[PDB]
Amino acid sequence: HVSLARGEQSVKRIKEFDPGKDSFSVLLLGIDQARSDANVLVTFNRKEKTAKMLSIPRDAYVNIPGHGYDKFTHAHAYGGVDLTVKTVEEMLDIPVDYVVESNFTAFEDVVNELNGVKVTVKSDKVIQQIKKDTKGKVVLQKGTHTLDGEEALAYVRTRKSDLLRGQRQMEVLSAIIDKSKSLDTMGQNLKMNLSLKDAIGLFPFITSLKSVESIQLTGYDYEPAGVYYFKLNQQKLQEVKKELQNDLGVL
Ligand SMILES: [Cl-]
Repeated sequence: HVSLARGEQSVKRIKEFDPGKDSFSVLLLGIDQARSDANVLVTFNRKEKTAKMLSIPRDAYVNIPGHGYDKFTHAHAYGGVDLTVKTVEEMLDIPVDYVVESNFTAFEDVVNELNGVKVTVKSDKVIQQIKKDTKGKVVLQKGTHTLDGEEALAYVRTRKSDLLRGQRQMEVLSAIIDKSKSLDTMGQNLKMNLSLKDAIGLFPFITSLKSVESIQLTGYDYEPAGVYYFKLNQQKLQEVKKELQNDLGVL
């Protein structure tokens, strides 16, 4: 039961947060000192019953408070969950109400604890890269199949120096929600700033959204000195912030 050192509620919030029944956000972090490979923010509009997913690029060039501009991924390295939460709140200028961190092991247990997740594979390029990544232990086929954790894991790690990987992560995560609604878990290696009891209460809601939507931060390669960063498009960032603050109903 993690507790951000930032207190009872996000410092980004002006009014008092209802535990509770009003709009909120969740940061998912997957690791695998150390760096986060999965970086997905979800905002949940209560009144609308809608959700918005955003993957923060591993290499996004952002200010890490107390550390200067750097790759987004290093935040969790320099300061763990709390530093990363700060970085996201500073960068997106929204409250991050909940965070859940996990290694990809816990991830794999979840998937076939659910008896696999539905995923429609479409690309031979992808089938091949996984084939090679895994030295043939994992071999996907085209079309709609139910993957087990090993297969889902491999799908979610595959990577050509940027992200589309984030797109695969959001794809499987929404698949997990879907597969979960047709029935702790646990629920074991998840570290959250949430109690399981509280978590359980959010499930009904999370599990009956009227729609899910992905958003995307666009940008460009910035390689000052053979060090790779993804420079964010500032106009797109501002738009995204404005859309996020709305869902949350802040500002
Ligand atoms: Cl695919």
